[PDB]
Amino acid sequence: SVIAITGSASGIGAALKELLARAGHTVIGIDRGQADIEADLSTPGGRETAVAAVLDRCGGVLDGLVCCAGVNSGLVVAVNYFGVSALLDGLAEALSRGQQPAAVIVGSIAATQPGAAELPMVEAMLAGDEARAIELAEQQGQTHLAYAGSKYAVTCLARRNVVDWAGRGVRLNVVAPGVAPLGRGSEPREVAEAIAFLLGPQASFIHGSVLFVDGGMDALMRAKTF
Amino acid sequence: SVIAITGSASGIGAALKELLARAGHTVIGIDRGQADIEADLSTPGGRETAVAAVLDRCGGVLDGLVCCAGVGVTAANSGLVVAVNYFGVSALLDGLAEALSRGQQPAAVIVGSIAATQPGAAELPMVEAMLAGDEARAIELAEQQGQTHLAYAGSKYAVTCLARRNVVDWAGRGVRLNVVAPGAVETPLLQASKADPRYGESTRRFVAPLGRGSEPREVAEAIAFLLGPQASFIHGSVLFVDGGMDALMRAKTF
Ligand SMILES: NC(=O)C1=CN([C@@H]2O[C@H](COP(=O)(O)OP(=O)(O)OC[C@H]3O[C@@H](n4cnc5c(N)ncnc54)[C@H](O)[C@@H]3O)[C@@H](O)[C@H]2O)C=CC1
Repeated sequence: SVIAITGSASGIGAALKELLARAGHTVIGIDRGQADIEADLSTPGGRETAVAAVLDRCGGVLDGLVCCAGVNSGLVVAVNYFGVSALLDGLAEALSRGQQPAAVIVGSIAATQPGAAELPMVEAMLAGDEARAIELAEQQGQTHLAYAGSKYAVTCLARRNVVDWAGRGVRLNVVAPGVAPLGRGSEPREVAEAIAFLLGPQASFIHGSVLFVDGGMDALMRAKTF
Repeated sequence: SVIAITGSASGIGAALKELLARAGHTVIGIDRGQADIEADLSTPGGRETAVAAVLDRCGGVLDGLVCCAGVGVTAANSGLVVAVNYFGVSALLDGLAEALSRGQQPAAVIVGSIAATQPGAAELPMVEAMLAGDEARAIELAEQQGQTHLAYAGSKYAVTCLARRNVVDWAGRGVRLNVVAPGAVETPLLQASKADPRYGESTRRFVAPLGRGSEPREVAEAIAFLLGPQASFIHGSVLFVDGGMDALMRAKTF
């Protein structure tokens, strides 16, 4: 499979890149630097450039997409929400043309922060109004609030488009990485393994799911919420 | 590794038994019949038999346990639904916890249901009795509630909560425990619901976004993943395997 990965140059994206390469897949890496495709996903121009470059590289046909790129509050909203949505939307056609195509967004357990759902930022993001979402985040003035709000919104975005993606024949799921009950934090490779699972043919009936990979933390803190 | 599977004689459990066996694992099947271990998981006595028999077969060391035995809305009565879907799971987890703790990279999976997310399921009285472990009370409440679908949703809700509530105890034993929550899957259980006078329309009313039901093997693959070392940091999670149904019906819940 030919799989595009944003944030391929560090952390989870880099671990996934390595994992998939070792497993025999072809990886198109997209990141700010040290990548096949170097682009700034915080701007519409960077997103446009990255989408065109991916399409060129894969000949308009793509088997997988993983959005891992993430990071003032305006920048947080621009990268973590709109840098994901522009890439998903820009590459949806190419994915629809691929072989058992699937995509994964790397969310965060911060998406479950109490009150995130009610942040004005969030409505603007889900409406697709970037200028208004950035303005709202900047007047809120807390980067960590923008982080939680963007992760909440991007997780909602995945689920809300479950019908559109099904219609294209492309699965779309979220991985929500996380002391946890398991007594440690995760290695980037462990998150990468969950992503690779969701991308692959073993997950052929999994669509619109949010898979927590957090050593039990969400179960401990939100037992009743599922 | 050595993995016990309740409900191995049919549907999802049968698919998983085949999948694991082909991958080289030793599978210990438990079912009403047509299994290594024949036991009725709807009574304390049957569960006791099953646990003792599993321990004997694995030498008191287990690397995997999958609680897949269950009944749906065409079961005999609401009491039976609770006895099997909740207590047939919990008693096997209780009884085999020590054996699992002794295994290598051990892990367990409960097969839940998207029915767990039915509105109002959380507030069904029978749910409290299940989580308290009071089987006689849960069965009485289930019977009084009057409808197998409520016992089905209640039992699936409760057993999912159980997995999450006990997250720390399982971590302390070094054993991961997760739930798989299927939407419709093209076994004999689904066919029975589809043809039922009372619940058929309900069952056939809406299809998942993927436009089809799951094949049992697709659910088995998700279970096998959660059992294995590539899921080493996944614990207390509920993995929906439903072709988009839950995302469609509860888009903002996670
Ligand atoms: N088929 C579906 O659409 C869905 C199924 N599920 C769950 O998946 C699990 C497996 O169901 P399926 O494979 O579809 O059904 P199935 O009927 O094909 O298999 C269930 C197996 O459990 C065994 N079992 C039932 N009661 C038992 C008892 N008292 N003692 C020992 N074994 C017993 C049965 O004999 C059967 O072999 C069940 O927990 C069910 O609730 C969840 C969502 C959807």
